[PDB]
Amino acid sequence: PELKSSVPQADSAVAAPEKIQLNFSENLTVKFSGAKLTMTGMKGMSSHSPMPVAAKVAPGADPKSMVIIPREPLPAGTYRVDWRAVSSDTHPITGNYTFTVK
Amino acid sequence: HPELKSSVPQADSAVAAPEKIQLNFSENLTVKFSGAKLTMTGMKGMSSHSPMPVAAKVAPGADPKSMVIIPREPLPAGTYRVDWRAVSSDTHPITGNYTFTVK
Repeated sequence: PELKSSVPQADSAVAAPEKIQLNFSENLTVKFSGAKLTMTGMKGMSSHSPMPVAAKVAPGADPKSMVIIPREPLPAGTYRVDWRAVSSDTHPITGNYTFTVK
Repeated sequence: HPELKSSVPQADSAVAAPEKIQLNFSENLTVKFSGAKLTMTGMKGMSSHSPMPVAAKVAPGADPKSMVIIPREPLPAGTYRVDWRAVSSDTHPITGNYTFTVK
């Protein structure tokens, strides 16, 4: 299980996304996978108070992907995506990346 | 920087469901920059590969060197992991984690 790509792309600066797409190299065992979203920075906020962002995860149209749908608006700021992917091998793989909302 | 001196439930202990989780540190906490999360990593009847986040709220302790985690849901018998973030006046985050079981 390896992350092939993501939308938003890592280290990118884009308009608030309607959803976050994570595309992996193998078919996901979604019941054992997951992801979380955190707002690590925002104008007017301290640099030491990261805010978790409520979100829901759903299986993608492509079985090698999953999508994160935020349950709250995404203010301009910096975000971190933490993910956990598991395939038929049943061996958890984790990773993370950051992107900015402008 | 703050160091975890003790906790209730204690690390690697088996206890009756706690009403709250108390984290005691060596230095006064800057609670606004601190925090913690609770995850149910195991439960009889559930898969071994599907950790479940447990909603909770964090409040400052009576003792300025402590903070309390109050779960927003019941805690069924099972295994739990506490992840914490503690910051003192030095303003440097220190993180750690420990596990305990509810029986």
